[PDB]
Amino acid sequence: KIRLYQFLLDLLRSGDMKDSIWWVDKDKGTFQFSSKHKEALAHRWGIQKGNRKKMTYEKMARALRNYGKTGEVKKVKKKLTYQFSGEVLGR
DNA sequence: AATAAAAGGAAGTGGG
DNA sequence: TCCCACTTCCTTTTA
Repeated sequence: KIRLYQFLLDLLRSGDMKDSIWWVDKDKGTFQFSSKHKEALAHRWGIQKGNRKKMTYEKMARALRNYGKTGEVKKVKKKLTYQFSGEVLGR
């Protein structure tokens, strides 16, 4: 199945959930979730994965934090903002 | 208090 | 066996 970072990058490219997620500086790979509309995006991630429970933004971001050590996605010190690595953006 | 973002340890599930 | 790539649950901290 698709990886979470790929699911998010694909959404940013397609623009299908523009009210839930957007680029801040696409050249840097920084992106931000909507405070009010992020749960709809989390729900879609869980359904795409076929998970047993409803996905929440909280559980999705728990998974996002695990990328910090390996580098695919890092938290930025701005509200609801993260950053893809150069490798993820190229690949 | 009410709300919310950010955090991570620990254990469970998937598909190798 | 035992890691992958999360998922789920619970509790804490800060604003």
